[PDB]
Amino acid sequence: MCLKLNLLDHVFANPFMNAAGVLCSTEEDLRCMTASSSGALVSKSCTSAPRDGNPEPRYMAFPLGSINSMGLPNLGFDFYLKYASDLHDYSKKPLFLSISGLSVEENVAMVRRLAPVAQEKGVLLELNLSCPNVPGKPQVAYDFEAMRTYLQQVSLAYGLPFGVKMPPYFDIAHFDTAAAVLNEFPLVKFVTCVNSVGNGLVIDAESESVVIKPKQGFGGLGGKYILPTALANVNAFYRRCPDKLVFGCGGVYSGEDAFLHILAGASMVQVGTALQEEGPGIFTRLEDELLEIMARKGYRTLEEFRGRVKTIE
Amino acid sequence: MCLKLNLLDHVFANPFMNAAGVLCSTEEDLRCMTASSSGALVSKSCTSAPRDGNPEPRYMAFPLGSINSMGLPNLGFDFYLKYASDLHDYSKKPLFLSISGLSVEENVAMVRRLAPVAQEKGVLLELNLSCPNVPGKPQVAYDFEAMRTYLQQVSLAYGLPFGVKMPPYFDIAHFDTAAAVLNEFPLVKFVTCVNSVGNGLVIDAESESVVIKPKQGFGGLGGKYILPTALANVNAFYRRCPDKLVFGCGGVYSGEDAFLHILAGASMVQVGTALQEEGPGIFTRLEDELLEIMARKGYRTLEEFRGRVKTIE
Ligand SMILES: Cc1cc2nc3c(=O)[nH]c(=O)nc-3n(C[C@H](O)[C@H](O)[C@H](O)COP(=O)(O)O)c2cc1C
Ligand SMILES: Cc1cc2nc3c(=O)[nH]c(=O)nc-3n(C[C@H](O)[C@H](O)[C@H](O)COP(=O)(O)O)c2cc1C
Ligand SMILES: O=C(O)c1[nH]c(=O)[nH]c(=O)c1CCc1cc2ccccc2c2ccccc12
Ligand SMILES: O=C(O)c1[nH]c(=O)[nH]c(=O)c1CCc1cc2ccccc2c2ccccc12
Repeated sequence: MCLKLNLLDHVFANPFMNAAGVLCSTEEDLRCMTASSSGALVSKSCTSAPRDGNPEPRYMAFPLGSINSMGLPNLGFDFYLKYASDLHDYSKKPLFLSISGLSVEENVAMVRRLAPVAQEKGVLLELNLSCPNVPGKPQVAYDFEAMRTYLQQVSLAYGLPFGVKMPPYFDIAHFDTAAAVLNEFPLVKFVTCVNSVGNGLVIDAESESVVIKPKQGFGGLGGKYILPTALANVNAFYRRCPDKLVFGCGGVYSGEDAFLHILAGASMVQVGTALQEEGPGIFTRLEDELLEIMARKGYRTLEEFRGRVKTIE
Repeated sequence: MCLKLNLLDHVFANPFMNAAGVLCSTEEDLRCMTASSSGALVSKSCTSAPRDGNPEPRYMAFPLGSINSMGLPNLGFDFYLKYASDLHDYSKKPLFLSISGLSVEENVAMVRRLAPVAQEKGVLLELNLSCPNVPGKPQVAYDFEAMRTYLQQVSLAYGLPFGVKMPPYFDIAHFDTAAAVLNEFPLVKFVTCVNSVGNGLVIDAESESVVIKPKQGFGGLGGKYILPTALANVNAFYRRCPDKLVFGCGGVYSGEDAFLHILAGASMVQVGTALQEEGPGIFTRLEDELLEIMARKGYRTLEEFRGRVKTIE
């Protein structure tokens, strides 16, 4: 019985990794994720320049999940590129580097410089599309013309396999259109579904107040709120992108949640809110829990059930 | 202390009602809602002709909420019109009638016939904009040009105050666009936020199967999963539509949840999943619980706190 995966020319001890943004901002964070039982790690989505992010409180968690409007606080691309090129121990596990430029040109400038490091050290790029465009326009992955532009220019500038982090969609016509856009790009080898469910609002009944300060309390939702949304997105893209991998993200707190992701089509399984709340010891628990489900069902490897969710009649 | 209120030229005993589609399809259901302690009731969204809906199982509930792909089973407009015209006891509470025609012409046809019954009896129209659209296109409320057409045509055809049932949005630019469309229509006097969160996917780990039959297991989510999404949509429209009322729907299981809807801006509070699960006795529990929170806080009226959610700094 084993959780090993071999994909994108790397080997992974198990499918678990952090979700971008959680336990991955500082060198300390990245060393901690490297020391953990996770099968891989992803660095915080970065911009060319360092960012302080939004005012606090900007993240809160609760029994059913979390809300955040962090505002992309990060140490800047030069720091993450240095961690990839000089500090990360690739004998421990593979590294993904996520970027989230504020314009197409900013993303192009970073992927041009990542390319040689990607080729020589094997760091893998995750482009965050679930992210700001021009203010007053929807985030980039909700604007399919901007998404196509971004992917064309990054493909040309990078020239190497990469993947994309996608927001959730809610309408079949959107699943169809988004998968079609992605399928125009052969260098997009994985698709991570999903980023946070956007612009939720948590209100505290005692204080009669929202719980985060930015954006009048509005922010992205993660955790138990979003598992069925996450599963739908994973499966929708799994069915529509037969030449790409899908990584699952959203609502994983247990090996059974990871099992459902994998049944939906997930290759790698990322952990955001639950990891923020529990800490990196979650990875040993998730592994043990998933292996237990596999033993009860007689499954020896992940491929025996990945994408094999049954439908009715 | 009572929770009585006046809206849209009608008096309501309390702000609670069923959500369209729950306990309101048959004459029996409508009589049971009328006999309940709810403040109002809404009939099942209807088409011109009766529909059997999708194959079963088509609804499933779980501790965190529900998933459905009912396929609009309903008795047909003629039946709900007859109920509004001849069978509903208006001395007991107000009645809303929900229409969900498959095209703009179908909706125009039903509203021209509804108009004289609305004038004579005071039945209120709720137009469901989660209805079907043209080839390769999203639901109507996710196509702002189709939305504007629908609202232009219904407004012209009906000529009386009405409301609209909206799907959730997840992007601030979308809140801005959708609110601006609605604000073009002075006859749109209430906006109900929100319909189910579209195209989620629930998977049972034991059976490795989806739990509903239609659409490969994909369906709309309600209940606890959707509360912060519903609060966000309520508050976004409350802020952007100052000359309309907002009706809140999504994730109400308790008087505390209702309190949060009202703080966000809700005038009426609709109950879907929790009503399907608990039955019409829920309405006395909700009233008691809301009155108890008001008493502890020192609030004597709903107006004292409606829309008064506090932001940080
Ligand atoms: C505090 C916080 C920061 C985040 N920052 C990023 C980010 O920088 N880049 C990104 O792709 N996703 C970011 N996310 C989204 C997560 O990667 C993930 O998609 C989301 O939280 C859903 O997974 P979960 O339900 O396990 O939380 C962030 C989430 C949280 C909670
Ligand atoms: C079984 C079922 C049938 C529904 N049918 C309709 C409908 O006919 N029209 C409509 O506007 N919304 C309909 N809905 C959506 C609800 O009115 C409501 O917007 C949604 O369930 C979210 O509220 P909740 O969290 O209380 O369930 C239906 C929901 C369920 C669960
Ligand atoms: O940093 C975040 O807020 C964030 N949180 C998530 O849940 N997922 C994400 O992908 C991100 C980053 C995307 C992003 C999200 C933002 C949300 C609210 C306000 C600002 C931003 C922002 C600003 C600059 C660059 C990126 C962002
Ligand atoms: O009847 C529903 O499935 C339904 N469920 C909800 O959660 N909200 C709704 O608004 C509806 C009705 C909207 C709707 C929803 C549908 C979902 C799957 C397949 C068909 C329909 C459909 C067909 C004709 C007219 C309306 C529909």
